[PDB]
Parts: sequence; C-alpha cells; structure tokens
Amino acid sequence: PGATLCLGHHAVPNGTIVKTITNDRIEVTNATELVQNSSIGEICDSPHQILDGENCTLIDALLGDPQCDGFQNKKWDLFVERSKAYSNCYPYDVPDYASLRSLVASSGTLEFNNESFNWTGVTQNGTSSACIRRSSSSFFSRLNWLTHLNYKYPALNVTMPNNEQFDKLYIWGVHHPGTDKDQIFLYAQSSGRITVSTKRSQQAVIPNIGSRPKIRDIPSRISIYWTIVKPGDILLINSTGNLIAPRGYFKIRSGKSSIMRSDAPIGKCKSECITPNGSIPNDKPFQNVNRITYGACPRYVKHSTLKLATGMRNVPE
Amino acid sequence: PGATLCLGHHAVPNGTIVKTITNDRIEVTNATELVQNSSIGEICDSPHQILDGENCTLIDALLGDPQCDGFQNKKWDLFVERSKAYSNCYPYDVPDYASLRSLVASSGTLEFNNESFNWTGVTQNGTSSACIRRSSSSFFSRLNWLTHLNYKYPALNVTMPNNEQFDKLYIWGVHHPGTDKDQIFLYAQSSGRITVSTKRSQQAVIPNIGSRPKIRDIPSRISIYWTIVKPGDILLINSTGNLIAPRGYFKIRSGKSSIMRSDAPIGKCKSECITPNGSIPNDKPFQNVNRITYGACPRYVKHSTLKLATGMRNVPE
Amino acid sequence: PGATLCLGHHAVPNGTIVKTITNDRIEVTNATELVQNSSIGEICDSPHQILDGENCTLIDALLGDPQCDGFQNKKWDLFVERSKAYSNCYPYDVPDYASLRSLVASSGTLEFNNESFNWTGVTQNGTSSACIRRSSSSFFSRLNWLTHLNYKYPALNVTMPNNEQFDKLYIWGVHHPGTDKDQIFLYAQSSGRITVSTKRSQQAVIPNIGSRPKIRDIPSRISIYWTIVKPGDILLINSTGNLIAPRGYFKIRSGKSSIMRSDAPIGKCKSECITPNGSIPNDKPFQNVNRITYGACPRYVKHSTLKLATGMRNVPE
Ligand SMILES: *[C@@H]1O[C@H](CO)[C@@H](O[C@@H]2O[C@H](CO)[C@@H](O[C@@H]3O[C@H](CO)[C@@H](O)[C@H](O)[C@@H]3O)[C@H](O)[C@H]2NC(C)=O)[C@H](O)[C@H]1NC(C)=O
Ligand SMILES: *[C@@H]1O[C@H](CO)[C@@H](O[C@@H]2O[C@H](CO)[C@@H](O[C@@H]3O[C@H](CO)[C@@H](O)[C@H](O)[C@@H]3O)[C@H](O)[C@H]2NC(C)=O)[C@H](O)[C@H]1NC(C)=O
Ligand SMILES: *[C@@H]1O[C@H](CO)[C@@H](O[C@@H]2O[C@H](CO)[C@@H](O[C@@H]3O[C@H](CO)[C@@H](O)[C@H](O)[C@@H]3O)[C@H](O)[C@H]2NC(C)=O)[C@H](O)[C@H]1NC(C)=O
Ligand SMILES: *[C@@H]1O[C@H](CO)[C@@H](O[C@@H]2O[C@H](CO)[C@@H](O)[C@H](O)[C@H]2NC(C)=O)[C@H](O)[C@H]1NC(C)=O
Ligand SMILES: *[C@@H]1O[C@H](CO)[C@@H](O[C@@H]2O[C@H](CO)[C@@H](O)[C@H](O)[C@H]2NC(C)=O)[C@H](O)[C@H]1NC(C)=O
Ligand SMILES: *[C@@H]1O[C@H](CO)[C@@H](O[C@@H]2O[C@H](CO)[C@@H](O)[C@H](O)[C@H]2NC(C)=O)[C@H](O)[C@H]1NC(C)=O
Ligand SMILES: *[C@@H]1O[C@H](CO)[C@@H](O[C@@H]2O[C@H](CO)[C@@H](O)[C@H](O)[C@H]2NC(C)=O)[C@H](O)[C@H]1NC(C)=O
Ligand SMILES: *[C@@H]1O[C@H](CO)[C@@H](O[C@@H]2O[C@H](CO)[C@@H](O)[C@H](O)[C@H]2NC(C)=O)[C@H](O)[C@H]1NC(C)=O
Ligand SMILES: *[C@@H]1O[C@H](CO)[C@@H](O[C@@H]2O[C@H](CO)[C@@H](O)[C@H](O)[C@H]2NC(C)=O)[C@H](O)[C@H]1NC(C)=O
Ligand SMILES: *[C@@H]1O[C@H](CO)[C@@H](O)[C@H](O)[C@H]1NC(C)=O
Ligand SMILES: *[C@@H]1O[C@H](CO)[C@@H](O)[C@H](O)[C@H]1NC(C)=O
Ligand SMILES: *[C@@H]1O[C@H](CO)[C@@H](O)[C@H](O)[C@H]1NC(C)=O
Ligand SMILES: *[C@@H]1O[C@H](CO)[C@@H](O)[C@H](O)[C@H]1NC(C)=O
Ligand SMILES: *[C@@H]1O[C@H](CO)[C@@H](O)[C@H](O)[C@H]1NC(C)=O
Ligand SMILES: *[C@@H]1O[C@H](CO)[C@@H](O)[C@H](O)[C@H]1NC(C)=O
Ligand SMILES: *[C@@H]1O[C@H](CO)[C@@H](O)[C@H](O)[C@H]1NC(C)=O
Ligand SMILES: *[C@@H]1O[C@H](CO)[C@@H](O)[C@H](O)[C@H]1NC(C)=O
Ligand SMILES: *[C@@H]1O[C@H](CO)[C@@H](O)[C@H](O)[C@H]1NC(C)=O
Repeated sequence: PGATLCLGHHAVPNGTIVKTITNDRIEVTNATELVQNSSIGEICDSPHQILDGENCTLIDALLGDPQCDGFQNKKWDLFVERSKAYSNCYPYDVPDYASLRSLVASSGTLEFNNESFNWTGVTQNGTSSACIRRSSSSFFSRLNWLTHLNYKYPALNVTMPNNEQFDKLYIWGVHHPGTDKDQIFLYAQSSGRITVSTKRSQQAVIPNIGSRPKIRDIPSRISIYWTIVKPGDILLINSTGNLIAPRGYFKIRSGKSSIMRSDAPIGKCKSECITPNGSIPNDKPFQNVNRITYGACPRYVKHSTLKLATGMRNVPE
Repeated sequence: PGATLCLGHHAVPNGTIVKTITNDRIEVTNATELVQNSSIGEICDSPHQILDGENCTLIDALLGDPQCDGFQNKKWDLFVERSKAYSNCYPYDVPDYASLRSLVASSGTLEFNNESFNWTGVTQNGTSSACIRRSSSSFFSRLNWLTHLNYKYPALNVTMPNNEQFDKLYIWGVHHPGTDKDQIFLYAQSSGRITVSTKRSQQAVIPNIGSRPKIRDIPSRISIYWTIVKPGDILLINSTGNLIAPRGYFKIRSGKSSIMRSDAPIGKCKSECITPNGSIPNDKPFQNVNRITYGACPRYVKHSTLKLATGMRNVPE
Repeated sequence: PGATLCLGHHAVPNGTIVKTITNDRIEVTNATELVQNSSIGEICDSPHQILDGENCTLIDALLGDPQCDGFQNKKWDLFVERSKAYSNCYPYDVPDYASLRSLVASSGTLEFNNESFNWTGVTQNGTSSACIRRSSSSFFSRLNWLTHLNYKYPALNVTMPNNEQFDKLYIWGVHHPGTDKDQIFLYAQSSGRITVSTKRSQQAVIPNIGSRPKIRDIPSRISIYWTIVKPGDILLINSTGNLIAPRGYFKIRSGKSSIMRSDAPIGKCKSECITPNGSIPNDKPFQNVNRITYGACPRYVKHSTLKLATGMRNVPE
C-alpha cells in the first residue's frame, strides 16, 4: 500500500506581472511599487517651516514692496512663491536676479537691522505714487531714496564698519531717471556716479537716463545691487547722485533653507518631502511626480511604474 | 548488454572571448558587440532635416552676410557648420556669441518678418566696401546702418509693440568707429548712446572709439546684441548715434533643433543618429565614435569593445 | 564495519561581517576594505612635480609680488596654495579671478618672455611704498606702471604681433586712483581710457576714480585683465592714461597641470594620488578622504567602509 509525500509551493488567484533580466513579463505571487506616482495636492506645514509668499516674490519681500510688510524679519525652511505674485512699487530690475533670489532663499531669513548712515546735505525718504503704502505715496521699506537739499547734492563718502561676528548683506540701488529734467529735478546735476566698495570688492555704476516703457506711468527704473561685508571689513558708499541707499543690513545665514515655485495650498499635516505638486510620501525609493523636490525625497525617475517582486513565480492550476 | 544514454551540449570550432565578473577571458559559443565603433562617414539627410551651412556660420546666416543670402527664412532640425566657413562682411563681435548661436540653433528657424520703424531725420541703408553684395558696397541684409542726414542725427525714440501671439527676437548692433573723424563723418557728433528696452529688460551700450587691428582694411567694429520681446510687450529703441538698427524680427520657436560642427558630407540615406564623423547605426546601446550626437543615439562610452555573450561556455574536444 | 567519508569546508575563529543584497550583516571567513579612509598627512613630491606656493597665491606669483620672485619661470604639475598666503604689493582685484587662476594653473608654467613695447612720451617703471622690493619702493615685476613725462601723457597706440608658433598670454591692468588730484599727478589729465584688442577680441576699460577702504594706506586699486594672442594675431594697446602695462607675455600651454589648496607638508616619498589632506594610497577603488583629488585616485564616496567578501560564509562550531 505505502504512501505518497509531495513537496510543493503556494500560488495565488491574483498574481502580479513584473520585469526581470530575461523576461519583460513574468507573474509572481506579490510585488510592491517602487515609484511614488501621486501627491496629496497640498504642501504639509510640518516638519519644515513653510513661508507662503502669497502675492509676494522673495525679492519683493526683501526690498520691502508695501504689500509685503508682513514678511519683515520672517524666517523659513522653504519659501513658496506663487504664480499670482505681482510687484506694486517702483519698477526695478536686478542684474543677476537669479543669484540674489538664490542666496537669500538659501540664507532663510529676512532679519533686518537698521543702521544710521548720517546722510548729510541730502533729503532722505523720497516717495512715489507708483509705490502706495496706506493710501500715501511711499517707497521700498528697506531702501532710502536720497534727493537734493536746497538744489545741492554734495558728494557722499560714507563708511559703515562691520564690527559684528556675522556677515552683513547690503541691498541698494541706482535710479535711472526717464529724462534729463528729472535728473536735475531730483539730484540737481546731470551725471550721477555710485561706487560701493569693501576692502576686497568694488561695484561702480553709472546711471543711464532715458525712457523705458512705462509701468504704472513710470518710464524710469531702479537697478538693484548687493554687497556682502565680512567681519572686520568696511562698507564705503561714495556717490554724487542717483543712489537708492540702504537703511541697514540683512543677516545672511547658511543652512538648509530654499525656495520653490508652487500653487499648491498649504495644509496642516506632516510630510518630509515637498514637491511643487504637493507633499509626497517617501516610503518608496523613487518617484515620478516632479524633478523639483525639497526634503527627504524619493529620487526622480522617468518610469511610471517599477514593481519589485516580493514573492515567488505564481504558477496556477 | 544494456544501453548508454549521454546528456550533453553543443560546442563550436570558432568561439569568442568575453569578460565576466570572475574571469576577464572566457570562451563562449557566440557573442554580440554592444559598442558601435564606426560611422559611414556621411550625414544621412533623413529622417532629420539637415541644413548644410557651407561657407556660412549660423550667426552669419542670421545677420545676413552676402554669401549667406540663400539661407534667408530657412528651417532645420540640424544646422551643420563647416570648418571652412569664413565671414566676408563688416567685422563684428558678439558678446556671449555662444549663447546667441545656441538659442538660434535651438529655435531652428531664420524666419524673418520686416517691420517699418519710421526712421525720421537719418540716412538709412549705409554700406561698406568690406561687405560686397553683387560687386556693390553693401551691408548685413537684416541690419540697417543709420547715419546722419544734413549733418544732423536727432535723438531717435522709437516704439515697436508686439501685438502677435509669438515671441520676437530682435538682432541689432553698435558701431565702434576707428577714429574721432569717422564718429563725426557718420553721426555728426562725438558721443553715441544706445538704449534698447522692454517693460522687463534694458540694454544700454556706449560706443568705444579707436583702432582695432584691421580686417579687410577696417579698424572699426560692430558689436551685436539681441532682445526678445514677448506678446503684449514693447521694444523701445532710444539712441543718439552709432545704432546698427534691426529691419524686423526673427520668429523664435522651441523644438528639437540644434547645431553641429562637422566636415562630413551629406548623403542620401536614412539614419536616426548623427555624429560629427557621420551617421552611425543605433542598434547597439553604446558607441565610441563621438561624445557629440544628435537624434536616437547609442550612449558614448570609453570602451573600444564590449562583447555580450549570446551562448554557453564553449568547451571543445 | 565499513567507513564514513564526510565532505566539508573550513571556518575561522575570527570572521568578518559583510553586507549582501539579502542581509545587512553576514559573517564570512575574510574580507577586504574597498574605501581608503586615511592619508599619510603629507603630499609626496613624486611622481608629480609639486610647486609649494608658500606665502604666495598663484596670481601673486604671476603678477610678480616681491615675495614671489623665486617663482619666476617655474613649472608645475600641481601648484599648492597655502592658507597663510598673503599679498604685499599694490592692492588689486581681478574680475573673474577664478578663471585667471584656473587657466594659469591648467597651463602649468610661469615661463615669461620680455618684449620691448617702445613706450614713447611716458615715464616707465612707476613704484609705490606699498610694494617693497629690497627695502625700496617697487612694483609687480611683470607689470609696468606708465605715468606722464613733462606733464604730458600722449595717446599710446602700440602693436605687438605674435610671430611665434605658440599662444601668448598678456597680463595687464588699469589704475583706479583714489582722488582727482592723483589722476592729474600721475597721468596729467582727468579721463583715462584703455582699449586692448586683437583681430577677434576687444577689452575697453574706463577707470573709476574714488576712495576704496585703505590697504597699506592705499585707497586706490589696480584691476587686472588678460588677453590671449594667437599666432598670426596682433595685440593692439590703445590708451590715453591709467594703463598698467605688460612687460611681455606668458607662455600658455595645455597639459595635466592643476592647483590645489592644502596646508599639508611636502614629503620625500612616492604616491600617485594627492588630496588636500595629503597623499593617499590608490590600491582601493574608493575613498572617503576628500572629494578634491589630483592624479590616479580612488573615487570619492560617502561611505566610511565597504567590505568586499574574499571568502565563504563563516560557520563555526
Ligand atoms: C519715447 O517714446 C515713448 C513711446 O511713445 C514715450 O512713452 C509714451 O508716452 C505716452 C504719453 O504720455 C504714453 O501714452 C499714454 O498712455 C496712458 C496709459 O494708458 C494713457 O492714459 C494716455 O492717454 C496716453 O496714451 C505711453 O504710455 C508711453 N509709452 C510707453 C511704451 O511707455 C516716451 O514719452 C518717449 N520719451 C520721452 C522722453 O518723452
Ligand atoms: C594704431 O596703430 C595701428 C598699427 O600700426 C594702425 O593700423 C595700421 O595702419 C597701417 C597704415 O594703413 C596699415 O598698414 C597697411 O597694411 C596694408 C595691408 O597689407 C598694406 O597694403 C599697406 O601698404 C600698409 O602697410 C596696417 O594694416 C594697420 N595695422 C593694423 C594692425 O591694423 C592704426 O592706423 C593706428 N591708429 C590710428 C587711429 O591711426
Ligand atoms: C572717504 O572716507 C574714508 C573713510 O573715512 C576716508 O578714508 C580714511 O582716511 C583716514 C584719514 O587718513 C584714515 O585714517 C587713518 O588710519 C590710519 C591707519 O591706522 C591711522 O594711522 C591714522 O591715525 C588715521 O586714523 C582711514 O584709514 C581711512 N579709512 C578707510 C576705511 O579707508 C577717505 O579719505 C575719504 N575719501 C577721500 C577722497 O578723502
Ligand atoms: C505584498 O508585499 C508587500 C511588501 O512585502 C506587503 O506590504 C506590506 O504589508 C505589511 C503588513 O504586514 C505592512 O506593514 C507594510 O507597510 C507593507 N509594506 C510595503 C512596502 O508596502 C503586502 O502586504 C504583501 N501582500 C500580501 C498579500 O502578502
Ligand atoms: C506635477 O507637476 C508637474 C509640473 O506641473 C506635472 O507635469 C507637467 O504636466 C503638464 C500638463 O499635465 C505638461 O504639459 C508638462 O509637460 C509637465 N511638466 C513636466 C516638467 O514634465 C505633473 O503631471 C504633475 N504630477 C502629478 C502626479 O500631479
Ligand atoms: C550570434 O548571436 C547574435 C545575436 O543573437 C546573432 O545575430 C542575430 O542574427 C539574426 C539572424 O537570425 C539577425 O536577424 C539579428 O539581426 C542578429 N542580431 C544581432 C544583435 O546582431 C548571430 O546570428 C548569432 N550567430 C550564430 C552563429 O548563431
Ligand atoms: C570621430 O571623430 C573624432 C573627433 O575628430 C575622432 O577622435 C579624434 O581623433 C584625433 C586623431 O585621430 C585625435 O587627435 C583626437 O584626440 C580625437 N578626439 C577626441 C575628442 O577624442 C575619432 O577618431 C573619430 N572616430 C571615428 C570612428 O571615425
Ligand atoms: C584576506 O583577503 C585579502 C584579499 O584577498 C588578503 O590580502 C592580500 O594578501 C596577499 C598575501 O598573499 C597580499 O599580497 C595582497 O596585497 C593582499 N591583497 C589586498 C587586496 O589587500 C588577505 O591576506 C586575506 N587574509 C587571509 C588570512 O587569507
Ligand atoms: C580631510 O580633509 C577634510 C577637509 O578638511 C576633512 O573634512 C572636514 O572636517 C572638518 C572637521 O573635522 C569638518 O568640519 C568639515 O565638514 C569636513 N569637510 C567636508 C568637506 O566634509 C576630513 O576629515 C579629512 N579627512 C581625513 C581622513 O583626514
Ligand atoms: C492678492 O492680490 C489680489 C489681487 O490684487 C487681492 O484681491 C488679494 O486680496 C491679495 N491677497 C493677499 C493674501 O494679499
Ligand atoms: C526718514 O525715515 C526714517 C525711517 O522711517 C525715519 O527714521 C526718519 O525720521 C526719516 N528721516 C528724515 C531725515 O526725514
Ligand atoms: C566720492 O566720490 C566723488 C566722485 O566719485 C568725489 O567727488 C568725492 O570726493 C568722494 N568723496 C569724498 C568726500 O572724497
Ligand atoms: C566657398 O568659398 C570658397 C572659397 O572662397 C569658394 O571657392 C566656393 O565656391 C564657396 N562655396 C560655396 C558653396 O559657396
Ligand atoms: C532702404 O532699404 C530698404 C530695404 O531694402 C528699402 O525698402 C528702402 O527703400 C530703403 N530706404 C531708404 C530710406 O532709402
Ligand atoms: C532718447 O534718448 C536720448 C539720450 O539717451 C534723449 O536725448 C532723447 O530725448 C530720447 N528720446 C526722446 C525723443 O525723448
Ligand atoms: C612667510 O611669511 C611669514 C610671515 O610674514 C614669514 O615670517 C616667513 O618667513 C615667510 N616664509 C617664507 C617661506 O617666505
Ligand atoms: C624700466 O625697467 C626695465 C625693467 O627692469 C629696464 O629694462 C629699463 O631700464 C627701465 N626703463 C626706463 C625707461 O627707465
Ligand atoms: C588711441 O586711442 C585714443 C583714444 O582712445 C586716441 O586719441 C588715439 O588717436 C589712439 N591712437 C592713435 C595714435 O591713433
């Protein structure tokens, strides 16, 4: 009579197709997806400190456009710039805009310390109807539009030492008036010149008078520049007109801070990984949601799906 | 008596040596090469639309050097620049030449639309004996050399709105005459100034008078600049002399177009992959022909040969 | 009675833990480390030709700061810049400093050939008390500070052809004096202008008069520029004041030369691979000593240890 003893393995009714080195379609008992392909559609506000820029670019929060006053001295891990953002102050450009945005985003703070420059022989606090703060002609909060006093603009030659233990970031500008009349009306002479220097750097700018296409009726422009002053170094601002002066300095830190362009809403939840589409889970090693990421994120790949086998070959019958 | 039954495998007289993880030389029955190591020596004219630059660089076809007139309004997938190319018009330089070449190559068209600027109070259509078109002093086809009329050069302040649905690329320049005599002879005053602006950009250039080493007897130079004008934006050209003006705009597209330096002839054949050496087959995943490629190409590697085993270990006797 | 024959394998009392695809800790009989994690703490002077910069940056050895006179005409495979380096000549900056440093480091030579420019109508060999050579006011060895002769500075317009078979690298500058008095005291007129050109390039610089913060009592600055002249091309130096002129050219080679910042001492020993920490052995394929390397080096990785099994699984008892 005897007996029979059969050795065997399980199978399932609902197997999953995976790829191998030798077969592009083979059925296994179970698999798990390694490419995260979805976001929750919102940026979770923990654990990273998120600053929603709302109507303001980071640079407009830096300069101090009036709609951005609530951003003064704020800090962030990630600044979120919205596509609806708009400027509503004096028209300006920034040569190497991208670099200024980057270095400020990376620093993660708009901490600003006022300094007294002793501007002697000029009118301070120039305003404009293109920059309205509380129904009143105004200007960039962190900039000081210096004009003539008594049809005189004497040569400024001003020193600000850095006696602190941290670096200072000075933001300043140069006014390019629309016509020759304006050049005289504000600075009482035809040729501006600005030199901003330290021991190790010098930035000399000549204004360029003329019409640019009008933005809120203004054919003139301000061009923005920046200067970092190390401890033991000295800012030296030598100018004879057309200086849009600093009111102080920004702290410049190094850390983990950045900036991202997104229109996703901010939600009350926890997620380590942020993309412009929203936060994504980070269990999986890869993702195809967005090449732009911040935090502990799966690596971006161009595959919609990669299934890792977690069981044997499925052999029904 | 009984029988014998032997199990076995084939072998071949002409095996091939491959590399493995454990052995750098092992013989298998057959292998296939994964590194493409040869080109046909010519650039196949299908499936990619090839434009042979012949004696012309892309920038000379853009500006409109007289030998390049046949390139007006042409389109390409790949522009091929030959090493025999030479310029034969007024000497010029392009600050950030590489970027202009790149953006035009990438756009893939020299489609040009003429516009009427209404230059009032200046002579248009200045010519030079260094730029000969049909045995006649001439100039860049797409540029307009403006000089004085009646020893007067009044301040130009000219607007061209972009009311189209596509971007416009303006190419223009600044004449740097050789001596002070020339500055007066052409512009009837000593100091040129050019400002070209949009709502968002401004490019201000001062000419610089003096001798550069002569090229076809010319110690003067033109410097070339470009300006992109978006829909709803406005070009504004404010100048008091030394303007080499645009006659219109180039369409600027985005697509799959590029440029390549090669001396390989163009042939009538089909090949997806182009290198400077010529077209290469793209069956193999890798190639060692050239790091420069266009199209569906094997990836460049620093290996002359990589043989993939396609059979068992070859064990003769 | 019969016999027993047992098949088996060795084991050791002192096994080593390795990682596999399926197990992060498994014991094998032996392993070898693939990440080099230590340096000898000194830069071996063979087989690479090492030039210890000591108190001198490469740029100070180029210009010819007096403490760097021993570097004249030296060659290197690797120039080593020390953190104690300091400048002790006239204060200067170099726009795109990084690029000048790179191209000279890569060239691997300070071979300098004097040329006669025939400076006619100017005083040559201007000196300064900020640049002391042998207890005597002096200047950069490779630069020629041209000032007025008899309160006249006539317009220089000087040509130097390259009739050699190699490229020439010209280094030159522009003096930015501290005040308007100085501008007259040295150049006997208010407006300098410098144009340096070749057939294919032009560099026009305007000086900018004013105070920068003093360095060894000097509020003025020299700005350094460079020009490469190919065979058959011509240097043309057109200037009306404020030219810090070249005394000749540097040979510019291409080869395997570079530069490294390190404070490690130089030792008498042989090692193919150099890092800022010192030379490292290059038997192993990887290293975690430094991302900065020169020579035949293991590849930098972010792992402290990677043990490759060199024996079977160790199964004691
Ligand atoms: C150089 O030319 C430009 C272009 O014409 C001049 O700027 C233009 O000035 C006019 C006159 O004020 C502006 O027109 C006005 O527009 C407003 C806005 O809707 C409207 O309310 C008025 O009825 C009038 O049409 C126009 O905006 C402006 N154009 C641009 C592109 O900025 C400029 O004045 C000239 N330069 C000098 C120094 O005059
Ligand atoms: C600044 O100096 C330069 C260099 O000497 C002057 O340019 C030179 O001008 C001469 C005189 O016309 C040119 O010489 C001629 O060359 C042709 C070409 O083969 C030949 O047919 C003539 O017999 C004569 O030798 C020379 O080409 C030219 N050199 C360079 C490098 O461009 C320049 O004129 C001076 N600046 C001013 C404003 O005068
Ligand atoms: C523009 O303003 C600056 C800043 O005040 C002026 O430069 C400064 O000039 C003074 C006077 O010589 C220097 O002070 C001296 O310092 C030395 C060094 O220890 C000391 O021995 C003297 O007793 C005296 O205190 C000062 O160094 C210098 N400051 C800087 C930052 O460079 C400059 O002179 C003004 N511009 C013009 C054209 O005058
Ligand atoms: C198929 O395999 C996956 C991965 O092994 C299983 O998913 C895990 O399930 C456990 C429950 O025991 C969870 O705690 C884990 O979070 C899951 N891991 C992952 C990576 O998702 C899944 O349960 C398996 N399915 C079956 C039917 O056994
Ligand atoms: C996440 O956002 C990206 C970027 O917006 C989305 O990818 C874009 O999708 C649009 C329209 O669907 C395409 O026209 C673009 O070409 C895509 N951009 C890129 C860079 O590929 C993406 O679909 C979003 N993903 C998820 C899961 O929401
Ligand atoms: C050695 O192996 C290669 C690859 O398997 C064979 O080359 C293929 O041959 C077929 C003919 O049946 C062609 O249609 C394919 O285009 C070839 N493939 C490649 C990648 O070249 C080759 O024939 C084999 N040699 C022998 C003797 O069997
Ligand atoms: C394809 O073209 C390249 C570039 O011309 C060739 O590689 C060069 O060959 C020359 C002389 O034979 C060498 O001096 C260069 O160093 C090579 N350049 C590079 C970048 O490596 C290459 O041999 C050609 N290949 C084929 C198959 O024709
Ligand atoms: C453990 O394995 C390593 C690598 O196989 C052995 O190290 C080698 O030892 C030989 C001596 O026969 C030396 O010549 C080599 O330079 C060593 N190679 C490396 C990469 O270090 C080691 O000896 C083995 N240990 C034992 C006990 O067998
Ligand atoms: C080799 O040198 C590097 C660079 O100096 C050392 O790494 C730095 O160590 C300091 C202090 O120990 C840290 O503050 C830095 O963050 C490190 N720099 C980087 C870029 O990581 C390194 O320890 C040295 N390695 C050895 C083996 O000596
Ligand atoms: C942003 O700007 C829009 C349009 O001007 C305005 O209606 C809205 O209230 C602003 N929102 C914030 C948060 O400032
Ligand atoms: C200018 O404005 C600043 C900042 O608000 C203020 O402290 C100061 O009173 C004003 N100064 C002058 C000179 O009007
Ligand atoms: C500041 O520079 C201007 C011109 O750049 C000059 O007139 C003035 O003397 C300088 N400052 C002083 C007070 O020296
Ligand atoms: C290109 O230039 C050469 C030399 O000037 C000339 O002989 C040739 O005909 C030109 N070829 C074309 C296609 O324009
Ligand atoms: C200048 O040349 C253009 C383009 O060929 C032509 O349309 C026009 O007739 C000329 N204009 C003047 C003012 O001579
Ligand atoms: C154009 O600019 C010049 C100087 O830049 C100026 O004289 C002129 O007024 C400007 N155009 C007009 C007509 O306003
Ligand atoms: C380098 O400079 C220091 C400090 O001035 C000096 O004491 C030392 O002798 C110098 N060393 C060399 C090698 O020039
Ligand atoms: C200037 O110095 C150079 C280099 O030391 C020397 O050859 C020459 O004699 C001097 N020239 C004049 C004009 O004083
Ligand atoms: C050199 O340039 C200056 C102004 O840039 C000019 O006055 C002079 O004529 C030029 N050289 C000569 C001798 O032509």
